Amino acid sequence: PNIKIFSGSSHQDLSQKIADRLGLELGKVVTKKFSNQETCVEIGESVRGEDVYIVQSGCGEINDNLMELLIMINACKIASASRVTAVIPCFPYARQDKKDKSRAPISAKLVANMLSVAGADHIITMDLHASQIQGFFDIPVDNLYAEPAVLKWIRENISEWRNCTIVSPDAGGAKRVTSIADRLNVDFALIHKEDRMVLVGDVKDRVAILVDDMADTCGTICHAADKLLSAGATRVYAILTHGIFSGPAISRINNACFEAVVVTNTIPQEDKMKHCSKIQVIDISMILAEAIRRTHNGESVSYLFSHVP
Amino acid sequence: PNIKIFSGSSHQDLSQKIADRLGLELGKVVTKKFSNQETCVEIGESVRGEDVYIVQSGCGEINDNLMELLIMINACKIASASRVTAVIPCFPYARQDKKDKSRAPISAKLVANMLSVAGADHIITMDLHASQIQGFFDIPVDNLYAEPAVLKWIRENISEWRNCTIVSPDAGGAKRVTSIADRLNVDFALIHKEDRMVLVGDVKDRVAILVDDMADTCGTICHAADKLLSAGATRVYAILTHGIFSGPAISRINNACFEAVVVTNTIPQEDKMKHCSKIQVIDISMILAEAIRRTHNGESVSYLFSHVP
Amino acid sequence: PNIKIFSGSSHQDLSQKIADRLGLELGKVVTKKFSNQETCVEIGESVRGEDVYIVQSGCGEINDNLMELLIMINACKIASASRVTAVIPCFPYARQDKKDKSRAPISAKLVANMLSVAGADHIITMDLHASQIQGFFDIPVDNLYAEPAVLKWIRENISEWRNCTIVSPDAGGAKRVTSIADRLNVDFALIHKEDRMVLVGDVKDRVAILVDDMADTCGTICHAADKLLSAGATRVYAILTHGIFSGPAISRINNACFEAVVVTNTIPQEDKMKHCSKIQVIDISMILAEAIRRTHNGESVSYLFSHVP
Amino acid sequence: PNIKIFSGSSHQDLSQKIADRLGLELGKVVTKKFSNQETCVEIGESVRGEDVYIVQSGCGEINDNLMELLIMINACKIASASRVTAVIPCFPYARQDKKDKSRAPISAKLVANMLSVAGADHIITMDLHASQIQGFFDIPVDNLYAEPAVLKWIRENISEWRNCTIVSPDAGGAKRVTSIADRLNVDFALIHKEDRMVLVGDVKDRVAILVDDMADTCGTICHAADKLLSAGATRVYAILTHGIFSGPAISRINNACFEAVVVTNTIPQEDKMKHCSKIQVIDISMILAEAIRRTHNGESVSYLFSHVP
Amino acid sequence: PNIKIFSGSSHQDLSQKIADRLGLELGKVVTKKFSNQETCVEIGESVRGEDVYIVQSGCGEINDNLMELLIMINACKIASASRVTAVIPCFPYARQDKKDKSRAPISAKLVANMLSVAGADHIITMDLHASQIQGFFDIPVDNLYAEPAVLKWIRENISEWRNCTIVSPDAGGAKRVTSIADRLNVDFALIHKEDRMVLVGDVKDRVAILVDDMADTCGTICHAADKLLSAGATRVYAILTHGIFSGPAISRINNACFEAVVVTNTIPQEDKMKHCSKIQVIDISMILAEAIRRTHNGESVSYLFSHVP
Amino acid sequence: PNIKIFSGSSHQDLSQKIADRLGLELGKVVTKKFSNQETCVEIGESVRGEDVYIVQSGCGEINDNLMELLIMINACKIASASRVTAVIPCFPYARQDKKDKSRAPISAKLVANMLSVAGADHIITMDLHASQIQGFFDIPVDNLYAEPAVLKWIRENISEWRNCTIVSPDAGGAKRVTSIADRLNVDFALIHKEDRMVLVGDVKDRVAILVDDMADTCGTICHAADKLLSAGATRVYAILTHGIFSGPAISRINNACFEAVVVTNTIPQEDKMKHCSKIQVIDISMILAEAIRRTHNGESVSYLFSHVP
Ligand SMILES: O=P(O)(O)OC[C@H]1O[C@H](OP(=O)(O)OP(=O)(O)O)[C@H](O)[C@@H]1O
Ligand SMILES: O=P(O)(O)OC[C@H]1O[C@H](OP(=O)(O)OP(=O)(O)O)[C@H](O)[C@@H]1O
Ligand SMILES: O=P(O)(O)OC[C@H]1O[C@H](OP(=O)(O)OP(=O)(O)O)[C@H](O)[C@@H]1O
Ligand SMILES: O=P(O)(O)OC[C@H]1O[C@H](OP(=O)(O)OP(=O)(O)O)[C@H](O)[C@@H]1O
Ligand SMILES: O=P(O)(O)OC[C@H]1O[C@H](OP(=O)(O)OP(=O)(O)O)[C@H](O)[C@@H]1O
Ligand SMILES: O=P(O)(O)OC[C@H]1O[C@H](OP(=O)(O)OP(=O)(O)O)[C@H](O)[C@@H]1O
Ligand SMILES: [Mg+2]
Ligand SMILES: [Mg+2]
Ligand SMILES: [Mg+2]
Ligand SMILES: [Mg+2]
Ligand SMILES: [Mg+2]
Ligand SMILES: [Mg+2]
Ligand SMILES: [Mg+2]
Ligand SMILES: [Mg+2]
Ligand SMILES: [Mg+2]
Ligand SMILES: [Mg+2]
Ligand SMILES: [Mg+2]
Ligand SMILES: [Mg+2]
Repeated sequence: PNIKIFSGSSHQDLSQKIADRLGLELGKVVTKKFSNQETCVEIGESVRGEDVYIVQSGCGEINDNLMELLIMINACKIASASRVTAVIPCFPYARQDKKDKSRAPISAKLVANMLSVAGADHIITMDLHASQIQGFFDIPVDNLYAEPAVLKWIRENISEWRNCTIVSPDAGGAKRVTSIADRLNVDFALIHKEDRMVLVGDVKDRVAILVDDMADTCGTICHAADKLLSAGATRVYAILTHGIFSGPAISRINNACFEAVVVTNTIPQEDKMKHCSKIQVIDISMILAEAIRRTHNGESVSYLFSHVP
Repeated sequence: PNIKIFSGSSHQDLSQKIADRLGLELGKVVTKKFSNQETCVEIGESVRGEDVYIVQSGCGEINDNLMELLIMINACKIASASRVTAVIPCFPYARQDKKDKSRAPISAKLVANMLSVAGADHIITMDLHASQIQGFFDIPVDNLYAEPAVLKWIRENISEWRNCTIVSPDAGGAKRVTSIADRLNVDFALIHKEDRMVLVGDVKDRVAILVDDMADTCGTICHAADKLLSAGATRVYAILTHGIFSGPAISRINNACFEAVVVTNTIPQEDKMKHCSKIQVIDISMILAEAIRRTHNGESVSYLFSHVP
Repeated sequence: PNIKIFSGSSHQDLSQKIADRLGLELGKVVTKKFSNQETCVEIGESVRGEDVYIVQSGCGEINDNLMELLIMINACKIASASRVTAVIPCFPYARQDKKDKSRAPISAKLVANMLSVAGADHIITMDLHASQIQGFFDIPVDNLYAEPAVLKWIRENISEWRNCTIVSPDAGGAKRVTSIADRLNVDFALIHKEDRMVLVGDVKDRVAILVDDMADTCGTICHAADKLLSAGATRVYAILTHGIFSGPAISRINNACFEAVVVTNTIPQEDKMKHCSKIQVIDISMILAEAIRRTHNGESVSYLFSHVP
Repeated sequence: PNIKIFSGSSHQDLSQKIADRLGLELGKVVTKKFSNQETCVEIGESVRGEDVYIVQSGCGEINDNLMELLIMINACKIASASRVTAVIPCFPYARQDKKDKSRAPISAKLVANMLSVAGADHIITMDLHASQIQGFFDIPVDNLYAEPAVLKWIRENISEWRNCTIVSPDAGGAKRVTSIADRLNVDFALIHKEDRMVLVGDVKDRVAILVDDMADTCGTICHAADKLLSAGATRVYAILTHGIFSGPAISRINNACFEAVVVTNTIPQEDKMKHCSKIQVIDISMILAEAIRRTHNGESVSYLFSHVP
Repeated sequence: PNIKIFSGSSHQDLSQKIADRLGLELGKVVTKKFSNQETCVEIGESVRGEDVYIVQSGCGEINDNLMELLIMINACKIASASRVTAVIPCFPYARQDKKDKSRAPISAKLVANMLSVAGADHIITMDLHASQIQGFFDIPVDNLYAEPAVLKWIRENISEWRNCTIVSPDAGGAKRVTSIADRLNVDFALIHKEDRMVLVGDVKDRVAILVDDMADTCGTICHAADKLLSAGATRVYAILTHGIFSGPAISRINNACFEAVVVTNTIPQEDKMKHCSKIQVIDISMILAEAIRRTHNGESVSYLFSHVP
Repeated sequence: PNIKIFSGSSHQDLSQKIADRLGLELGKVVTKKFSNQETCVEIGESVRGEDVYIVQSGCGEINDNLMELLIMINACKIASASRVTAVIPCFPYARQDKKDKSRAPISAKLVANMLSVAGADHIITMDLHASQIQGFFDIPVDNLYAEPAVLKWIRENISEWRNCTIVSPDAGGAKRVTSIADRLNVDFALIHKEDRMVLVGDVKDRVAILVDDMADTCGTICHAADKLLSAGATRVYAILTHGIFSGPAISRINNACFEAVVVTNTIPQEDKMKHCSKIQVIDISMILAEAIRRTHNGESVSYLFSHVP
C-alpha cells in the first residue's frame, strides 16, 4: 500500500505543502458543486489497496467542507482503499463538546459519528479544543501539538524570550501555556475576567505572550491584551494555532495593541493577512507531513510531541 | 407522548402550514449561525418523552440545511425524545443513488447513514428520486406521492383533461406517468432523446402533460417541450413535485413554450415565482400533515397513496 | 410501566433514601460473590415491561462495583425490562477522560461503551468530572449538579456568606465556583500552583470557600487551604460533591486547617466520618429521586439545575 | 508487524514463559492501581502497526483482572496496533453461560461483548467451560485443549496407564474423558450423583483417573473420589486444566484420598501448592506460545489439537 | 398496541391453535414462491404500532422457512410495527452450536445474527437444544419448557408412573430427565454408549421412559430402547419435544420396541403419524399462547416454567 | 392526557405560581362579566382528553368566584376533558357546615352538590374548616395541610421556638395545635372564652403562638392575644392558613399586640399587606403544585401531609 494524498477545497495550499514534503503529487480528485449546491466528488485515480489521506480543515464554509470530506472518505472507502485517514488540521464543531445546562447538541460527537460512519479509520488533527474529543471516536485519533513550532518561532522572533512571560487568555488555556513556559523556562502569568479582568504574574517591562488554541472573534485575546497593557507590559504577543478570524476579528486586531498575532496555517490566512498587517503565519505542514509519514510507516507519532521534524 | 413539530431554516412556510393543519404551534427552536459559519441549534422547550417531527427540505443551501437537520435530530435524541422523525419533503443527494461505472460516492447512502447515526427513528419523504433509497435505511421510511394532488390539479385546471396526454420526459419516469394516466383514463405518450428526441403517442391537437419528479436545470423538460411542439401538440404542461430551479432554469422556462410549470411546495418557490410568471404551486402540506398525524396515531399511512385528505 | 429501584452493593443507604423519597421499596435483588470472587446477581422479581433504575456509585472497590452494575443492567435488559437506567452518582474512571501526550487509555470512554453494550438506555449522574463525558455515550445522559444543595448548605451554615469568597483549588474548577458566586452574589478568588501557589482575590478577614468536584487524596484542597491561610483568610471551608477520600486523605484533612470539609453523599462517608470529625455530608438523595421521578414521568429534568426539590 | 507480548497482573509467570518460548521480551507496560482502586495502565512502548498479544487469565481478583485486560486492549487499540489478541487461558465468568429457569445474567456473553467493544480482534483461550461460548463472540476464538499435555503427563507418570480408567466427575464431562480414553485406548468409567452417586465401569484394583475442566471448590472431584474409593479402586487421580481452588478447596483436597491432583498452569498455583502437597502442575505455556506463533504466522492452529509442540 | 399473530408456511395448524387460544384471527399475510423459488411475502393488513408475533418453526424445508421468517420479520419492521417477536417453536440450526475441533460454522449463531438484523426484538422458543443459544442473541429470548405438558401426559397415560423410570438417551440429556424425575418423585436411570451401551438404574419389571429434546434420525432413542430391553424392562416409552423424524426415522420406529413415541407439536406430525401408529402428539399450543399473552401484557413468563395454563 | 392549569379571577398570582412549579403555561381562558353582571367564560384552547385543573379560591367576591368556577368546570366537562379537578385553596361557605338548632342551610353541602353537578371529578383543597366536609362530596377530596409550611416558618423565624408555646384560639382548634406542638416537641397552651377567657398552660416569659385555620374578622385571634398578654407572655404570634381579613380585621390587627400575623397565600394578601405591616405570607403554592402533579401521575398525595416538597 502506497500513500495517496487527497486535498479538499478548504486548504489547497496546506495539502500541496504536505504532498511536497512527502515527495508525492496530490491525488487526482475533482471536487465541485452542482447547480443546486450539492457536493460533487470524483476520484480520478484508483485508490484500491492504497493508504489514502484526505486533507481538509474545518474552516471557511464549514458545513460544505465537512460534507465534501465525508463524501470523499466514503468514496475512497467503497473504492476499496485499504485504509482511509482524515487529516483535519482544525476540527469542525470542536467547540460544541459539552451540553452544560442547556438542551444543546454535542455537535462534535455528531461530527465524530459521521466521520466514523463515512468510513474513516484514522483521524489526524492538530490542537483539539478539548482533548476529550479523542474519546468521541472509536477509531485512533492522533492529536498533534503546535507547541514545537510555537517555541521555535518564539526563540527565533522574540529576542527577549528568556525574560518574557507566557500568559493564558482564559482559565481553560492553563495547561498549554504552562507546558510552553516549562520548555522555555520562563515565568507564566494568567488572566481571567471577573467586564473586568485580573492578571496574576509580574509583567512590568516584560514582554507578555498570549498563547491560546484559537481566535474566532478575537474578543478573548483583545480583552487579555487590554488588561496586559493596563499592567504596564511593554509589548504584547498573541500566538494561536487556529486563526479562524471571523466577523469583527480583523477590525479588532487592527484596533488592538498586539505587536504580533501569530497563527499556524491550519486555516488559510492569505486573505486575512491582506487586511491585517500584524498577522504572521507559522508553517505546520512539516508536522502534518511527518505524522502522515510516521503513521504510514508504523513509526512512533508521539515522537513529534517534543521534536520539530 | 404528544406531537412536537420543529422547523428548520429551509422551508418555514411549509412547516407553519403543517403545524396549522395539526392544530399545533411550531416548537420553540433557535437555529442560527455562529460567526464562523457553524450551525447553532437550541431547543427552547423540553421534548422529553415526546413525538418529535423535524421538517427540513433538501433545498437552498443544501449542506447547511442537512447539517442543521442532523444537529436538530441529535439534539432531540439526547434530550430524551421518545421518537424523532425527520420530515424531509425533498431528500438531499437523492440523485447520487448509484455508481454506474464511476468512482463516485453513493452520497444518498451516506446521507441515510448520517440520518441514522444522528438518531432518526423514522423518515417521511415525498417522491423519492429512486424508490431503492428506502432500502438505504434500516429504519422505516414513508415515501409519499404527490400523485393525488397532481390529479386534483389536472382535473380542476385542464378543462380538456379527458382527451389530454401524459408524457414522460425520460425513460426513467415511465411508472409515474403510467399511474397518472391510469387514474385519469387517458392516453400516455413517451419521450426520449437519441441531440434529437423521439415522441411516441398521438398528440396532435391534444394537450401534452409532462410529468416528472424534479426539475433542477430544466434541460429535460425544456427539450421534451421542444419535441412536443415539434409534433404539433396544442399546449404543453409540465408538472413536478420538486421545483429546485437552479442555475439557468428560470431563463429556460421563460424562453420555453410551457403553458404552465406546476410544482409542489416541497421547496419554497416564492422567489422563483417572482421571476417566472408561469410557475404554479400545488400545496402538499395536507398530505404531509396527514402522514405525520397518521404515524403518530398508528393509523394506516398507505391510505394516502390513493386519497386526498 | 412502573418504577423499579434496584441497589448495588456500593451505596445501599443512598438507594434506600431514594426509594423512600419515591414511595417505593427497593427491588428484590441478591448481589453476592462466588468463592472465586465472581459477581453473582439474581433479580428476585419480574422486571418485565418495567422502568428499571439501578443505583450504583463508582466508589469503594471500583472494578467490582462496575462489574456488578453491568451485570445487573444486562440481567434486567434480557429480562425484558422496558427501559434500564443506570443511576451512577459518582462516575467511575471519570478522570481518565483524555490521553494528553501519553499512550494512556481513555478509560471513561471504555466504561461508557461497556454501559452501552450491557444495555443501558439512560444514564443519570451527578457532577461529571468533565462534561465532555456526556459525549462519550450515544444514549441520553443527565448530568445533575450539586450546586443547589451546596448553596443551601452555605446559606444555612456560614453566617458570613454575604461577604465570603468562593475559591477554586485549580484552574479547571473555574466555571463551578463562578456559578456559585453568581448565585450568591459574592466575590470569587482563584488559586493555582506555579511547589508554590498564587491566590488572586482579596481574602483577608474574609471566609474562603474552596469548591471543587472531588477530593481523592486531598492534596489539591490541602495545598489550596495552606495558601489561603498564607493570605490571612480567617476561616477556610472545602466543599465537594464526591468525597472519595482515599489513601492519605483522612490524615491530611486531620492535619489541615479546614473549618469544615463538606461532601455530598454520592459516596458512603460513615466510615470516613468516623476518623475525621470535620467531614460533613450534604444529602443529595432528593435531587436523585426527583431526577428519577421526572425522567419516569417525562417532566423537565433541567428544572433541577436551578431548584432544590 | 511484529509480535508484542504484554502481561497483565494476573499470571506474570505464564506470560514470561510464553515470551521465552517465542524468543521475545515482555512488552513494557505499567499496570498499577490508583489510591481509589482504579486500574492504571500505561503502555511504555509504541505498539503502532504491531501484532499485540495480551496475556491475562480469569483468576485471582477476577473483576480487577478483567478490567485491566479490557483497559489494556483498548489502550493498544487506540494506540494504532494492527491487531490485538486477548490470550485468556482461563475465561472469566465462563460458568455463567446459560439462564436455565432463572432471571440470571448470561455473564459470559457480557464479558464477550465487553472484550469486543474494547477492541479485541482475536481470542485465544484454553478449555472453555462450554464450547458454545465461542458463539458468544463475533470475532475468531481459538479454544485450545490441554488434552495433549494431559496424555503426556498420564503416560509419563502413571505406570499402570494401559489398564487404568478415565472417569468423569459429572455428566457434562463425558466428551473430554471419552476423547482421552480413546487416545489412550483404555476403559472409561462414569460418575454421577443421584447425596449418593453411582459409578459405572469396572474399577476394582484399577487406577481411576478423574478428568475435568475445572475445580473451584473441589466438591465435585471430592465426591467423585469418595465414590471411586467406595467401589474399591486402588488409587485415585484428579486431572484439571483450571485449578481455581477457592474457598474450602485446599482443606478438602488435603482431607481427600487423591494420589495426585494435577492441574495445568492456566492459573498461578505456587501459593496453592504451598498448602497442598498433592497438587502437581502441567506446563501448558508451550501450547499457548505455539498458538500465538501460529496465529501470527498464519499457520494452522487446529494442528495443536492433536500434537504437543 | 394490539397483538397480531402471523403464520408462516411451516406450521399453520400450530399458528391457528395459538390464535384460537388468544381469541384472535391470524393476520392477513400471503406467503408464496415466485417461479424462481424466491420467497414472496405480502402483509395484507397494516401492522403500524402493533405487537406482531410471527409463528414459524424450524422444520420441513428449513432454509425456505427461515428465509420466509426473516423476510416477514423485516416486512413488519419496516412497516412500523412497534415490536416484532419471532415465535420459533423449534429453533433452526440449533444443533450447530459449537465448533469442537473442526473448521465448522456455528450456524446457530449465524441464525441468531440474521434474526437480529432482520429486526426481531424478541424470541420465543421451546426447549432449545443448548441453553447457551440464549447467549447468541442480544435481544431477550424466552426458552419455554415442555416439561409441564410432558408430566401431565405421563400422569394421565402411564398408570404405573409412580414406580416408573426416567431414562436419558445420552449424557447431554441428564438435566431434563432429572428435573422430570424430581417433579414425579421417581427413580431415574441413565444410558450411554461405549457399539455397546451401558444402562445404570434398576429397570427390571419397571417401565422405562426415555426423555430427550429431539429425535432426528431416531438412532439415539432406538439404541437406548434396545439396551433398555436388554436389561429386561417391561415397556419402553420415548418422549420428545421435537419430532423431526427425518430419513430412516419412521422405519426405525416401526421396527423398534417402543410402546409409544410421544412428541410435542412444535413440528407438524400429521404426515409422520400417517406412517407410524405409535407416534402420539402432546399439544403445547397453550404454553405458546400463554407466553405470547404474558409477554404482551407484561406478566411473568417464568411462571409457565412450573405451571400448565 | 396532559395537565391543563386554568386560573379563575380570584387568585391569579397563586395560579401563575402553581403553573410555574409544574413547568406549564396557564391555560388560555377568558373570564369576564357581561354588562348585566353575568359571568362569561370562554376556554380558548381545546381541552379534549386532557387533565384539567381549575384554580379558584373562595375569596373576594365569593358568589361571583364560585359561579365562575362552576361555569368553568361545566365548560371543560362538556368540552370533553378526560377529568376535571377543582383546586379550591379556600373552600367557600365552609363555615356553613352544620345546622345546630337553627333553620339554617348547610351551605357547604349545597356548594359540594353544585360542584358535583357542574361535573367536577376531584377536589383539591387546603385546611378545610371541618374535615367532615370531605363527606359532603361523593367524589374524592384531597384536604392538604399547611402544617409543613407552618413548621418551616416557625423554625426559620422564631429563634426561641424550642421553648415557645402553641396556643389554640378556641376549643375547635385543638387538634391542629396539638399536631404542631408534637412535631415541634413544645408545650401547648389553650384558650377559651367564658366576655372573659381562660388560658391554660404556662406562658410567662415564653413566646405564645396562636395557630388557627382562618381569620375573618380577627375577633377570635384578637381576644386570644389580649388574654395571652394578660398572662404575661413576652411576644404573641398568630398563624393562619386563610387570611380572609374582612371588615374590621385590618384595624383590629393594627390596634392589637401581635408580633406577627402570618397567613398562607390561599387568598391574595397584597392589598391587605398594604394597610397592615405585621401581615406576613407563607407560600403554599409548592404544596398545591405537588398535589396536582401527584394526582396526575398517580403518586401518593398523603406523602405531602408530612413532607415539604
Ligand atoms: O471567539 P473568541 O473571542 O476569539 O474566543 C474564542 C475562545 O473560545 C475558546 O474558549 P472557550 O470560550 O470555549 O473556553 P474554554 O477554552 O475554557 O473551553 C478558545 O479557547 C478561545 O479562547
Ligand atoms: O437538471 P434537469 O435537466 O432538470 O434534469 C433533472 C432530471 O434528473 C433526474 O433524471 P435522471 O437524469 O437522474 O434520470 P433518471 O430519472 O432516469 O434516473 C430527474 O428525473 C430529472 O428528469
Ligand atoms: O487527588 P486530589 O489531590 O484530591 O486531587 C483531585 C483532583 O483531581 C481532579 O482535578 P485534575 O487534576 O483532574 O485537574 P482538572 O480538574 O483541571 O482536570 C479534581 O478536580 C480534583 O481537583
Ligand atoms: O466448584 P466445584 O465443586 O469444584 O465444581 C466445579 C464444577 O463446575 C463445572 O460443572 P457444572 O456444575 O457447571 O456442570 P456442567 O459441567 O455439567 O455444566 C465444572 O465442570 C466442575 O465440575
Ligand atoms: O438423530 P438422532 O439419532 O435422533 O439423534 C438426535 C440427537 O442429537 C442431539 O444430541 P447430540 O448428539 O447433539 O448430543 P448432546 O445432546 O449431548 O449435545 C439430541 O439430544 C438427540 O439426542
Ligand atoms: O371571624 P373571626 O373572629 O376571625 O373568627 C373566625 C373563626 O371562625 C371559625 O371558628 P368557629 O367560630 O366556626 O368555631 P369552630 O372552629 O369551633 O367551629 C374559625 O376557627 C375561626 O376561629
Ligand atoms: Mg470551551
Ligand atoms: Mg479558552
Ligand atoms: Mg437518475
Ligand atoms: Mg428522470
Ligand atoms: Mg482532570
Ligand atoms: Mg480539578
Ligand atoms: Mg455448567
Ligand atoms: Mg462439570
Ligand atoms: Mg449436541
Ligand atoms: Mg442429546
Ligand atoms: Mg365552626
Ligand atoms: Mg375555630
